[PDB]
Amino acid sequence: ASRLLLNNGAKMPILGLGTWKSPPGQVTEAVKVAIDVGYRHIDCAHVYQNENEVGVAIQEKLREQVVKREELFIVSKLWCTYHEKGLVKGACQKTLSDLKLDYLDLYLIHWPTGFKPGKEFFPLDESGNVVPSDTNILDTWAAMEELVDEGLVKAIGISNFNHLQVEMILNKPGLKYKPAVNQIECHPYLTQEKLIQYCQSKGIVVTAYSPLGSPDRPWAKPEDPSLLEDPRIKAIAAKHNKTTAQVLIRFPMQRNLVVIPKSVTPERIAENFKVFDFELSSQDMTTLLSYNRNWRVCALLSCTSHKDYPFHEEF
Ligand SMILES: NC(=O)c1ccc[n+]([C@@H]2O[C@H](COP(=O)([O-])OP(=O)(O)OC[C@H]3O[C@@H](n4cnc5c(N)ncnc54)[C@H](OP(=O)(O)O)[C@@H]3O)[C@@H](O)[C@H]2O)c1
Ligand SMILES: O=C(O)Cn1c(=O)n(Cc2ccc(Br)cc2F)c(=O)c2ccc(Cl)cc21
Repeated sequence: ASRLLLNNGAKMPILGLGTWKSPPGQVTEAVKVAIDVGYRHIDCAHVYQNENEVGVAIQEKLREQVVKREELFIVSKLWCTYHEKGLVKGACQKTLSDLKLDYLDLYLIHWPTGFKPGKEFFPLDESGNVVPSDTNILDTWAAMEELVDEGLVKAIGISNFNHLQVEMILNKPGLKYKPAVNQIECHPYLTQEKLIQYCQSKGIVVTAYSPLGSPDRPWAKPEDPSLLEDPRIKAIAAKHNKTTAQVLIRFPMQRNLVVIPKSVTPERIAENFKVFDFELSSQDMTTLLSYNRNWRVCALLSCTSHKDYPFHEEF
């Protein structure tokens, strides 16, 4: 297909519209044009602060007529603030409320990373770091096995999230459910060859976030790296009379992956979905993998002393 095989027998589309960065002012149009175009998969979250407006679009595309609930794939996540098994529960409730649906297709633990509950989405040190939470990897996994049992969510998994932390959850006693998917970032400057064959190896599904390198990331500086604007990628894209975003987007798909591109911009929603027409050669595939600088983009660093920090091993 256009559509990978979940452990829960279900069928996830290869391509979806990301929704991180997308103001409440741009996100209903973005989603309704993605639907008229053809994306049936979307990636939301409660942090994005836009879910409610993602929803109404879905809602009027449904009730207008273009799509059926069945044929959707909505994905969302658990904030760091309700790793509390007692609180996992409400977290899926007001998101499903937000969304205006009665179920969700795949639910994520947003981070390996527990922080202390209150209003603030990121409670800070008094000096540098996040105020963590005593909460627990596999004991939070359970609070959402519970969510499947109760009907709320058809399937379940992890965001980003290393070999260690994965390999814990399937060694958990009493293990009722398997993670479906491991949402990680990937792109040409981290290819992550080796948790290619752990994640997936042995045997869960990978969704590549930030496929374009994310150049509207709040910590937006560098001076330097620039996947959209890179000389040697530009030429791949020229060869296929396609664009670089296209080449970028095709790239995870072709490694057995799932891609969530974001844009709010109707032009490039409709454009970003235009990627089934070409196959990258064996050489672009070799090359765009030779580009691996090990270079993280989501990265956050007032959380770095926290025990469950994804990015402290190599895979
Ligand atoms: N679990 C996680 O921690 C996590 C973290 C990061 C990302 N994700 C998810 O994955 C999705 C994708 O990542 P992203 O938001 O990080 O970054 P991204 O999709 O790689 O990059 C977003 C930016 O690329 C620009 N763009 C997109 N298509 C383009 C095109 N054809 N030509 C030129 N520019 C284009 C967009 O412009 P405009 O949008 O300004 O038009 C936008 O600001 C997110 O929306 C999010 O839901 C998950
Ligand atoms: O979480 C997301 O999907 C997107 N996203 C993100 O990626 N990080 C980085 C980050 C946060 C916490 C930890 Br722990 C590690 C990290 F590196 C953010 O700070 C972030 C901030 C606000 C919102 Cl609305 C989304 C964000």
